[PDB]
Amino acid sequence: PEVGELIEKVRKAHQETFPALCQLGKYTTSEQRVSLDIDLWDKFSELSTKCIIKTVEFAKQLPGFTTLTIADQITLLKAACLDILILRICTRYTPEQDTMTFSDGLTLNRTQMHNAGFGPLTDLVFAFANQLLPLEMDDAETGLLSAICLICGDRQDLEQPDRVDMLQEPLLEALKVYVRKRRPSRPHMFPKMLMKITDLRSISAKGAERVITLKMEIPGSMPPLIQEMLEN
Amino acid sequence: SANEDMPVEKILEAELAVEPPNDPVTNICQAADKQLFTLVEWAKRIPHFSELPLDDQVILLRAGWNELLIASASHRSIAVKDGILLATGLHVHRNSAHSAGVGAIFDRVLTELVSKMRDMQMDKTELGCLRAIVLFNPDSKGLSNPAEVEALREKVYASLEAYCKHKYPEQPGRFAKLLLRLPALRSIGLKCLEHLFFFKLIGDTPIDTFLMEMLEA
Ligand SMILES: CC1(C)CCC(c2cnc3ccccc3c2)c2cc(C(=O)Nc3ccc(C(=O)O)cc3)ccc21
Ligand SMILES: CCCCCCCC/C=C\CCCCCCCC(=O)O
Repeated sequence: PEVGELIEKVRKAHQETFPALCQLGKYTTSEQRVSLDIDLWDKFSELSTKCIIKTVEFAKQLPGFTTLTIADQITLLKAACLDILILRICTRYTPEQDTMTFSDGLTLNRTQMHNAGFGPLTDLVFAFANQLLPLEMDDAETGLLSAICLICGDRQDLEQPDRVDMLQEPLLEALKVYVRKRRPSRPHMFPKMLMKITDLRSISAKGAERVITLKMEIPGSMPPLIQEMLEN
Repeated sequence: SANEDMPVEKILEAELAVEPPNDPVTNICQAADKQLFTLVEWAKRIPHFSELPLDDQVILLRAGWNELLIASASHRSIAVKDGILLATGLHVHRNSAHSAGVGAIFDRVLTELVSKMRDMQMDKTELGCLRAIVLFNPDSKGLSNPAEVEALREKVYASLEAYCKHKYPEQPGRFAKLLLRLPALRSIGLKCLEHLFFFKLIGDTPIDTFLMEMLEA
């Protein structure tokens, strides 16, 4: 009913801020595992920046997000960015080729993903990307999981956490019904998908640890921007 | 036959069955140790757990004991305020935590766990279920038959939601609201491992070794 519009809305928000793997024309570039490939890192760092921008536009598209204190908006976005990038990139995984494709089509394989910055978290993220395959998620499901993940009333320094919890309620309902409508005989698929947020949290945690490392071994690597971008 | 597979009452039973020098480090260590000693007992009473292969049982526990303990202590502190009531009965105020370097974890337990459980009045059955879900971790490393484990985790999912529909019909999304605690339990559980250098549990005896003994007996 009013849930269908919510679903429709979120799928469009996602579709519009994250093209689908099956629609991307790919492109590339022997090598082996090395500490870091600065030239790969430059493209990756670039694409990431762009995706963060896209993630912010996505959030703004989410029903009621904007009607939240700007401080709250920034806080939720700062807390869930890596989460969403990781979830996003992992939904661009081609198992037969063991590759991950970017929003511009750039397709990297494990070693390249490793050398581009994944470093030690490489096998980690790739395993998670694989755990997602059985879920056979679609646009609406990825968008909903992203929103449920972003609009989290647990994040500290939240002005109106209650308002956040209120905003997430419908998302969880929409995901529950939609997921189960699509997979009629497998009802456990809803908690299964939902609980991926747990694994995603574990990865982004270490992810942020690597992020500080890199911010050090690379001069002027990753300037802050959600805060500022959001304000303007 | 949802509950038939994973009897909510038989889980609540394990919850209750195991139901519980003075300084922060000492208090938490002693509280942790005490619960650690009865964790096998608890797990054993969780439907089908004892039927799994032993070498697997040790893997499931060593993987979620920290989260399992934080879950129980969190719920147990719903009553108290600005602190955590240990299994030893001692109340540890957040100022005590900040005194032992774990002030950040603490505030997080308090606001993301304790206070959320209190606010939704998570009953003892639900907490027990969540713990069971945390027990049957299908991703634990070195698992003999993960599929069997994930299958059981899925059964608890099935039971728990059934239960929430029964007991709280007016709350269609209580099930989800409940599960969303697991993510935060993991975050907090991870941050807690980093402090094990200073909080020496079970006389520094390696966890998995101690667990093995408890089980084999
Ligand atoms: C391993 C780790 C944590 C290292 C650093 C990093 C990262 C994060 N934020 C940035 C912000 C600005 C510049 C570089 C950055 C690099 C990062 C980013 C990702 C990720 O999926 N981002 C990402 C997701 C999607 C796309 C796209 O569709 O085009 C591009 C990048 C995954 C893991 C890591
Ligand atoms: C889970 C025990 C981990 C102990 C090391 C972490 C440092 C302490 C940080 C937060 C304390 C959380 C309270 C856990 C006590 C569990 C035992 C009890 O049930 O009383």
